[PDB]
Amino acid sequence: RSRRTEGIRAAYRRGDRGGARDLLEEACDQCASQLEKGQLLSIPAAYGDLEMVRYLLSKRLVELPTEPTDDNPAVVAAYFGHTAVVQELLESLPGPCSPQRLLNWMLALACQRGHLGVVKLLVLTHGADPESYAVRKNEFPVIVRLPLYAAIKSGNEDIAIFLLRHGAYFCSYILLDSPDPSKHLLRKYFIEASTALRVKWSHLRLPWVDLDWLIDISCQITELDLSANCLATLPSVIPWGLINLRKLNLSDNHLGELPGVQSSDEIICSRLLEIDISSNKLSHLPPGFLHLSKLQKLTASKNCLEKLFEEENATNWIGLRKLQELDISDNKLTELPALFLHSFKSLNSLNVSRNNLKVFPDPWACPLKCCKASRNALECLPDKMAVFWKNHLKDVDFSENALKEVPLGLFQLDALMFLRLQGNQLAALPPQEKWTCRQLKTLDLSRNQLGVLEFPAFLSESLEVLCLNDNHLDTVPPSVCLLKSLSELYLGNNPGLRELPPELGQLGNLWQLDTEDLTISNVPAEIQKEGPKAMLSYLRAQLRKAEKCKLMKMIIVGPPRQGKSTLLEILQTGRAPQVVHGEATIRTTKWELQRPAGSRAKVESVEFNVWDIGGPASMATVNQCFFTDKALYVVVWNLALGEEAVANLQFWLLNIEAKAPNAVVLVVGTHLDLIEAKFRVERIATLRAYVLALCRSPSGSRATGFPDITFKHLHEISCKSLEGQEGLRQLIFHVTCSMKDCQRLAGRLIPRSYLSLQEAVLAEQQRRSRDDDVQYLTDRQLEQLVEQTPDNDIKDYEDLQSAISFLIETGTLLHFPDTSHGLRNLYFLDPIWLSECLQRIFNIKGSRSVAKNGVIRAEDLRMLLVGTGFTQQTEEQYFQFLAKFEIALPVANDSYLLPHLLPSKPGLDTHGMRHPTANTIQRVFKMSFVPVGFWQRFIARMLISLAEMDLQLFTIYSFTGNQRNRCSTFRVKRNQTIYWQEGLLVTFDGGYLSVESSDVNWKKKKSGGMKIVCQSEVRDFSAMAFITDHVNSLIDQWFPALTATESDGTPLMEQYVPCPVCETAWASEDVQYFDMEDCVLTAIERDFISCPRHPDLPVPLQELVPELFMTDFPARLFLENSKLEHSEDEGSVLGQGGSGTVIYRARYQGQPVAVKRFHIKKFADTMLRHLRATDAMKNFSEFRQEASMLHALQHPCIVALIGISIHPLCFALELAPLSSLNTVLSENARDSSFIPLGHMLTQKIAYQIASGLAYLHKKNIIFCDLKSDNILVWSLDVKEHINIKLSDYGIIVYDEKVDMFSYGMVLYELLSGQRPALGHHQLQIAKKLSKGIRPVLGQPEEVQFRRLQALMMECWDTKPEKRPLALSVVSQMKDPTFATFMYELCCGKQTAFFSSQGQEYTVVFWDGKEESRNYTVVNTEKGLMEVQRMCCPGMKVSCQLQVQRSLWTATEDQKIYIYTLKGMCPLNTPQQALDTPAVVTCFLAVPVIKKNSYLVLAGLADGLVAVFPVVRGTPKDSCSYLCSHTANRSKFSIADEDARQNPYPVKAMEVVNSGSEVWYSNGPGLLVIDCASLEICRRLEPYMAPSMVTSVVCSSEGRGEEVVWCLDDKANSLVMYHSTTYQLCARYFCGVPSPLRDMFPVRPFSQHLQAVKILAVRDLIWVPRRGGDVIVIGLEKDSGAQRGRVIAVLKARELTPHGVLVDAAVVAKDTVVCTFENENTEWCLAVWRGWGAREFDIFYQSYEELGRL
Ligand SMILES: Nc1nc2c(ncn2[C@@H]2O[C@H](COP(=O)(O)OP(=O)(O)O)[C@@H](O)[C@H]2O)c(=O)[nH]1
Repeated sequence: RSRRTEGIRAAYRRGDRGGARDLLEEACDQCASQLEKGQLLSIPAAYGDLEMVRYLLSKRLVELPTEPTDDNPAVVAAYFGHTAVVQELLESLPGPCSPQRLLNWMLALACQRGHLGVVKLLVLTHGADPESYAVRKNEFPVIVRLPLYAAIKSGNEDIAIFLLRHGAYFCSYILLDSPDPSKHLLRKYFIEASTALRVKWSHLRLPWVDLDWLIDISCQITELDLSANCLATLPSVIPWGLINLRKLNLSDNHLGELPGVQSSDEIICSRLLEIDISSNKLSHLPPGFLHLSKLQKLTASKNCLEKLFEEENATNWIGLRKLQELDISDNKLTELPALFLHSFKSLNSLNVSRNNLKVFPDPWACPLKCCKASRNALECLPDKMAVFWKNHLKDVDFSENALKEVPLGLFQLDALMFLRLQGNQLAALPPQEKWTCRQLKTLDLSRNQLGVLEFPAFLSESLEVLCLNDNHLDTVPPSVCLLKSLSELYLGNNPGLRELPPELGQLGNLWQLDTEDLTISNVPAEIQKEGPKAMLSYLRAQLRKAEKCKLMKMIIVGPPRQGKSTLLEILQTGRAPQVVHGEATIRTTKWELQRPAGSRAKVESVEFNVWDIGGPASMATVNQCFFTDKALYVVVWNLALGEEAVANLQFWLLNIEAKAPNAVVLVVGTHLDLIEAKFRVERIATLRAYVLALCRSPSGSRATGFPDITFKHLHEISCKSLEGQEGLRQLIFHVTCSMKDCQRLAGRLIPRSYLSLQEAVLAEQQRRSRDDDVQYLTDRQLEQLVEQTPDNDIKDYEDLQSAISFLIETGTLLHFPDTSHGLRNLYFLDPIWLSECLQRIFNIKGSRSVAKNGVIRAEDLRMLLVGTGFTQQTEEQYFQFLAKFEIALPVANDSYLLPHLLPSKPGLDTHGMRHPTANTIQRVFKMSFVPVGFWQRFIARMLISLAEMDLQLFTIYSFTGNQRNRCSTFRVKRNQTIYWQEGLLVTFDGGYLSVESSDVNWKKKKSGGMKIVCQSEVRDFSAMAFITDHVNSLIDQWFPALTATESDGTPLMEQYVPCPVCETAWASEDVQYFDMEDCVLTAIERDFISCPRHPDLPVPLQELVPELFMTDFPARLFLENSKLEHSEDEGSVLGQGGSGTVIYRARYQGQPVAVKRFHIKKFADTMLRHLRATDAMKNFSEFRQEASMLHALQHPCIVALIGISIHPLCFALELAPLSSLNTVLSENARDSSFIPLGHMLTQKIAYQIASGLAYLHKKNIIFCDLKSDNILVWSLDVKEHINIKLSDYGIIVYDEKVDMFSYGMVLYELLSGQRPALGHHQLQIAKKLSKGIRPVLGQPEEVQFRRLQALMMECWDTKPEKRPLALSVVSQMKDPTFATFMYELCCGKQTAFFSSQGQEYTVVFWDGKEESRNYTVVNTEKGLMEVQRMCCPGMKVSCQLQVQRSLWTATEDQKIYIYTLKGMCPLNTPQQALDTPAVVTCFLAVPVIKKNSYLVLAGLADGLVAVFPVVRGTPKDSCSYLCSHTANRSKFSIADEDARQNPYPVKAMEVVNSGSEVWYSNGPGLLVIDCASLEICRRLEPYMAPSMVTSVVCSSEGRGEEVVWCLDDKANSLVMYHSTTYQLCARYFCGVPSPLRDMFPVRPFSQHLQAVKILAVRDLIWVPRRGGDVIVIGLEKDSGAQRGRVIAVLKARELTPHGVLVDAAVVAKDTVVCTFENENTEWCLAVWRGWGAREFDIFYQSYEELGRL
């Protein structure tokens, strides 16, 4: 029986796979049992036969037992590493019950074997546990069966570390049994090197650690993160025995205690900055922390602490002075000793929350920014809060404490802006009159027995949230209504609050109300159900004394000559008609209706302002404008014309629906007396239903696009017998009262000011009627009427906007809201005036001497229009009006085109212009009816567009997704045009287009329409797109009725294309046509479409509807779909466009690309087919517009287009490797303060954005959506040319100023690193920004980038006039001065100034005398006067020198006082004092490496040089006095009668040749001293008397050369010597008025130009001047010779107010400072970034190279 198995094994050993297959299948046929089948399955797994495994499991259905035995195929496959077999076997198991037992077995066995791939697949895909035991039933666990232990024991490092990193954890067994490789892995892979190796061993669950594991790297850092484990003790060395630790994370473990140090001298780690010992069992902090003078953060949170420290109240604790943050929350602290909190001085945040604290610690002076003391048992608060923390403490929370009252100081905090006192036993507040907390943004007083509550007035302009819910509040505190800036109020959970006072309606920005458990008597329950917004609106209505307005607007509509005026007459009078009605196009009147008996209406009667609109058919198109939403419409028709009349009604009905979607429409039949009575029941009931059939769906619902007419809205009436007049007016009243906005419209509450404005406007209309004026009310005049209104509550415009809405709804005002160029600034007062003026201008029957083919000269038109105003003062308005209605359009500036004056078809040469060519495309529009004036408007608009395009070839554009459209796709020079009333032929180079009304008769549907034909010899068919956009826009604007179907679904307009194949076959007949819908829908997918007459000869779409295929574009722009790896997966979505498109992450030709794709379909059915076709047409049009726009953009900062494709409809753009600027900026801004991306890089980003905006605006392209989201970052490397590009996708009136505003916003987000967080609701943000609120960025002192801050603040100025243009911004950023000056700091009156090496006293000033002598210390990095006029009595000083820890101070009493830095501020007691033969003028310190000492050379007022040896900052008394005169008489032998022996003061001192020598000044000459022998060795003569060397400077070059620069005080010239050869190499006259690109050779207002000092800044030399202009110079190599040149000229003009430069100095490796003095001896410090050759070079390279693209 078993022999079969052996055979199969033989079949595999011999390689006979086929024999194995057959034998195995036969054995399976015999082996029915599950056990036998599993035994068989073990065989191909043993071989590793993936194929036979698949056959066996797929066909024979062999089960895989989960038993982890030797016979298990999965165990065998894992044993031999056949990973594919492993996954196949595991996949075969059904259900979700993954065999974690078997998986763990395979894991452990593979780990023993080393088949790492099986392990990787087991854990990462199947989740085998790395920490379990692989132990069979009736088997005992051991450690060798644990995965990680065996992995390490096997010696395979890769598998072991993989397990450790992906779930496996250490244990005592690993650490004890195999310590060596364990320590190896720990010391090897978890090292973040930087020595400073930040070793992270957390989350490994180390039971213990040992110094032996990392003491070998205790030189700087052993390890930092030791958290997430069960440590119960630490080595004695951590942290104290480890010198350069900075931040330890010892939290999250069993460290109930810590080791310590016996004394501070044992703390080798004096520079630790952060300690986290949280989530531990600490009862007390170790005392050792109190010795860390450098510690910055300490978070001993989430502990069982009972005391902050042990009671060592005798030790002079020195540490924790600079501790800025202390988190001791989640503890059992009852007392916080005032001792150590007082000891802390830099403390900014005390998180003592969640403790047993009953007495808040005593207050002390320290810069607290927050105090989270919540969840304690505090009884009272400190009373010095407004004394110590007056201007520092911002966030405060003493909520849920044992408080009964608070001191005034709490509410006198000026910096306080978040206060949370909820959950306490507060009964009353301090009086508001003594409050000075003007920055309160949130104040929660909930859960308190307090109820009178009163607030300060200023709180109305600062508060944003207030929460008074759940208090002793039976009445709303009246002061609450005063908080206009409030946004969120909680008044709920107040059962005794039985009213909501009306004054709360004044709360302008309030939108959220907690109305829980409140009964509001004064508000209807319906309003309460509607919600808080309804409540506030109703309360505001109550406040403004709103009246019930019973006036409504109704319009009578219908075909002409149907007795509209008759119907109105019987409705008004209720009698037989009497009036003979005239020719007026419009009549206006008034009518009141009493409520019929039995009425349930809310009013006694209703009032109606009535417009009866009629007139000649020519004005019908314009009359449709008078229709408005929220009005009654009565459509009247003659019953006698029956079906015929009913048909026409659909037209009218659509017109009402297109303009008044919420209109109540009645349909009434007249001439009831003309129908035989006996048949009326049959005749009416039919016709009634018949008209319903013309407006109702087959299901009975409303036909889409039609008004909601129902059975109850129909009525019949007579005029002679007046049958049903009572019924008709009853119906009118019932629907009127039934109509609703929300409440019913009739009698709705209207604010009193609105009604007063209505009466004022009516009075103005009547005045103009009496004065024969023109019914044109401008915004100014409407505002004036508003101002003259008594009881006027309109303060902001939005109130007037709501008022205007009310007036237009009521029928007082007529408005046409077009915002183009201030066109909206008009309102109309009388329909009669408007209609009469329009009719008069229409009726200009100008002869051929007047209208020159439709255009009348401007002066002639002005004269012709005299009769209805048309004075010059109002002229513009009329044209602004007339252009809107398209009655007269500007033509150049020469004439005006009047569309109704187009000539008939002239007998011109249409044949010659026509091209009998094969590049023919034809389209045909079929129209059920032709709207009146359609053709004139269409032809006029298209002619205007052609003229505009002709002008453009020598301005309303857009960018990104928008509803703004422009036919940029048609850029064609126009050669010649023939145009007439019903068509036009327009010819251009290479072809033409033609439109003409045609007798369209497809399928015997003889109706209106047009034929359009396009020819272009180059296959450029943008003309057809032009025609289609004009058609779509015109129909949408002026004739919306045509974008609709009949009630049965028959479309009113269709568009066909004639088949070219059928025409060719014929070339009469109804040539077989394709419906445009199926054309476009098939063009989505296919390339060929089958004609019904030629089912076996499909025709290409490309020669049928080429506009869809972009056949006009260049060939190179097309993509190849086979080369496009497109992915529609959810993870491949890069973003979303503004048009519903999607930006996918794809690859083209292997390069990553962003494909913008259009998704057209939105789920046989004709209606769905039409909807899909329309959507496809829209998406194609937007595709074409976007493609044409993007194709014309070529700039280094605009996302370029790669190519396009049709199947699917999508195109490709270059992809951003680093995503958006928002991404990188957000992730870098978290851990910094300002300029997160760096100085140079941030300047680069700003310049790139400015260049992109300038380029876009130059092309008349407007962005409108400039955000960090749309900016795409490619490289943060400053050396690359391009770093960012502006994209058209993210991840009302617009102009360049809006883009510049958004640019200022982007600049703010760049500098701050935070978004302009004015809120999370956009409406509130917009309201704040419009009203002058802006987000806060720090002062220049902390930004350090002044000039761009100036630009950024200038960008969002409330007035667009002051907002700069993009070009000027680019020009500003061109100059290096834009991004070299950082800021300025004004120090006021002073007496002396001293620089430093940058170690301590970065800058210091001195003032006063004797008792008043004081000093000011300025730190440039923070821009703060860290010491402010600290007293230091004594005699004033001429020079100083600070080195090591000692400051030498040369007083004018010929004495040098040596102080130590260890005295901190009061350096009044000198450590040494040394006499001098004369007052020292200057100092120099030169170290000696061979001696570990320093030499302080003191340059005297006589020219002699004193040598003070110094050892570790300790001066020695063994001075020497090198005599200049001795050196002269000995060597230089200058005659005594020379001026050179005048005892010149020593001005200049510098080290030369790496401190080998010292060079100093002596009159015109220089003297060089040996540093080894101290003998004066050399003299040099750069200048001649009366000159003198004011300074000497030496620095290293990029070539390794060392050279010395020296400046003359008088000649104002700079000379350059070489250090070792001692020859003058260069002479440069510096007093150049305009030193632009000055160049001078180098050998191998008159006071403004005076140089003051020479500064060595990196590899460049900075020469500042009195005039504030500083020149930076370097040198370059040309053909071996050298040449010194100006690299840049800098001058911060904003330093002019601070007078003249008194001096300058280099104060840091990257910073330069200068001091400007005014006439009052008040100084200002102006600081420039310390750029070297590299920084200037890269800045210039960036600007120039971008300029060269
Ligand atoms: N017999 C009869 N004639 C009517 C009825 N309604 C209107 N008319 C006629 O309609 C004419 C007035 O139409 P008209 O006011 O010019 O309509 P308009 O073009 O909208 O102004 C009158 O001469 C009436 O004879 C009706 O119910 N019965």
